[PDB]
Amino acid sequence: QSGFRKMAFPSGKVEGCMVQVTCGTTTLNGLWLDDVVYCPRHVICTSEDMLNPNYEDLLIRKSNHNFLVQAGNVQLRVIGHSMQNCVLKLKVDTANPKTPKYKFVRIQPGQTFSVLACYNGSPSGVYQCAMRPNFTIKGSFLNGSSGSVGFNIDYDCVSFCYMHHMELPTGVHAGTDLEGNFYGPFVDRQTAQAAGTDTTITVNVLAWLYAAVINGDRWFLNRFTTTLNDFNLVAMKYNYEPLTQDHVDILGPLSAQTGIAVLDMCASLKELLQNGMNGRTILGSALLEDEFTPFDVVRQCSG
Amino acid sequence: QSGFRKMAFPSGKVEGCMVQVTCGTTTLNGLWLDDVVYCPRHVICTSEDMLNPNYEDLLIRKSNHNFLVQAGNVQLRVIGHSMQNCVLKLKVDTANPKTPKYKFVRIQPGQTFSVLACYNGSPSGVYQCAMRPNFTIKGSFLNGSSGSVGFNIDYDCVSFCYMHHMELPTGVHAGTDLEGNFYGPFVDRQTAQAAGTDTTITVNVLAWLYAAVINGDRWFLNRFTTTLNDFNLVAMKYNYEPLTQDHVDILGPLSAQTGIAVLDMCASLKELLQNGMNGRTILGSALLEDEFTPFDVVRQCSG
Ligand SMILES: *C(=N)[C@H](C[C@@H]1CCNC1=O)NC(=O)[C@@H]1[C@@H]2[C@H](CN1C(=O)[C@@H](NC(=O)C(F)(F)F)C(C)(C)C)C2(C)C
Ligand SMILES: *C(=N)[C@H](C[C@@H]1CCNC1=O)NC(=O)[C@@H]1[C@@H]2[C@H](CN1C(=O)[C@@H](NC(=O)C(F)(F)F)C(C)(C)C)C2(C)C
Repeated sequence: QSGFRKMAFPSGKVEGCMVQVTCGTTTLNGLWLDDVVYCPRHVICTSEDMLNPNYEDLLIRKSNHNFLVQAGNVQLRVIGHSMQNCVLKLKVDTANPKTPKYKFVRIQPGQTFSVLACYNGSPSGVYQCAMRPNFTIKGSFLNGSSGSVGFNIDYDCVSFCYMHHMELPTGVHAGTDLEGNFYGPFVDRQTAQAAGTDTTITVNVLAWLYAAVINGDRWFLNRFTTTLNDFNLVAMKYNYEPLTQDHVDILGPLSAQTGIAVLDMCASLKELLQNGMNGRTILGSALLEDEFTPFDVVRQCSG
Repeated sequence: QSGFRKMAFPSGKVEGCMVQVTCGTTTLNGLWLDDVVYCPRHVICTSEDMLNPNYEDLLIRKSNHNFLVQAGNVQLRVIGHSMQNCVLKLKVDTANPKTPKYKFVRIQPGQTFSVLACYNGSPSGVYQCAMRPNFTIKGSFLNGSSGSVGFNIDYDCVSFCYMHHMELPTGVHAGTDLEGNFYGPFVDRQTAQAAGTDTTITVNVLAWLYAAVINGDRWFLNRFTTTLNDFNLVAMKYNYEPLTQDHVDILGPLSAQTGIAVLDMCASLKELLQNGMNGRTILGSALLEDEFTPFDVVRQCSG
């Protein structure tokens, strides 16, 4: 409302990195940077292996010739392979001439990133996601989507933070950083696993209330202030993450761009949690939105 | 197969086309396809020209060298110019080597597309939009955003459908097709203009209810049916667009897939409007979503 919506990074730099990886009858997406392809290690599994894989043993059994990597029409010859945690690394005969400036970063719950959904190494769609407090993401992922990556771009530098591995029974998604470390208490085995009970990202809700004010949505503002302690007692009651002093400092700018003190805005949110929204919406939403970071609000508004 | 998200097309093919166009102190974006840069003609207005510009009189006073066109840090030499409706076409000395397979299409209200928001010829972010029934879009556009484009990329062809020109007093946006013809009764003049009252895109709400069913949710169905006439008589009391026999025909495939007759889903929507969601959500929304088309739903849930 008044010009504020979920925005993904332009995906071009990542599009030029997606490849298809095939091991026997198992196909998924790979990330091609320089002369290495990164993909989920579960590509080395047949359907039955996935039910209870011995990744050490399945990798000893494989050779370079067991991996087919396709970049558009061109087969890349695999000349080496290794595992790092839950990602397979395939050394190829050819460095990606579209490799962007990049790094691998591991993000914290509450942080947002752009997902390039891919199938058969072909980019399909882009959308914004937040790492939930329970380490899941609310993605849109079908069969063959594994190896799709999540990223942020700063100037010309792509920061890769997510590689897609699996779908939990609630329909939410679990994955790794690009070093193959899982976000959350999940394993790359087709076995009964479940998302923990989710919590709301308090600092992101406050950020979005700041976005509402900057966009002229002020009905929820009030004369009242509060303390972290009273507010955190409300937060806890309503399955909201504790608000930390560090969260307040991060919101500092917006507290000035709007001249409303975080603990002043905390009074609005407490009131909204206690008394609800009263038929009114905020930036077009009837729900309190927690998938915009303070950075995201500034990026989109002040940017 | 439970996750559903507003998903944009991967933007790489359009990113390679975005340039900066400057005339005097006025800078905005251009679309560089082969040896032509397409941009809003209002780049040739000064501060003084905004209320009642005569574009024919402003343009005839310009030389090729008055147009500064920048592709990254490379200056493109303008060797020609013409005006077509509200678009300027700048002939440059260099065909864009990144030109994708493209066409120009004029869309109807209800149609969706991806927007690549740009500033100074630099892509900023990508989001999904729909042409509203009142010929506006609910975009997120700031100063310098004019000449940002809307597109689809069904089947490796980029279809350019929108070029951004202006913001209306309610915060909605107005622009042209790539032939420079405005969507709606708008003019590229800082004259008192206002969006017509807007309506909800009924065929799209129904598509998204079909999406909810495909992804395993049916709580909102009921034992009733409706005539098309009775559906429209109720829906228009909630500011919904009339549903046409064309709309019913368009929903046929989604009807067939789910086993829910179009007019039975219509009966469900009539009850949804009457009752609200009673604390429930549909694909994570507390509101009825109208910016997914029947075609978008088949894209994301299947192909
Ligand atoms: C990668 N190509 C897919 C992506 C999945 C498929 C549908 N939606 C997605 O996001 N990854 C998998 O199929 C992984 C893979 C085996 C099983 N699996 C799952 O995602 C399964 N989920 C789980 O087993 C659970 F619940 F533990 F998360 C499935 C039931 C097929 C959705 C491996 C190795 C974990
Ligand atoms: C292109 N760079 C901008 C994009 C605008 C700026 C703010 N948000 C946007 O979408 N285009 C313009 O500034 C156009 C341009 C003169 C004025 N204008 C407007 O968008 C203005 N609005 C209108 O005149 C109105 F209400 F009629 F739509 C403005 C008040 C600056 C928002 C011209 C030639 C229309």
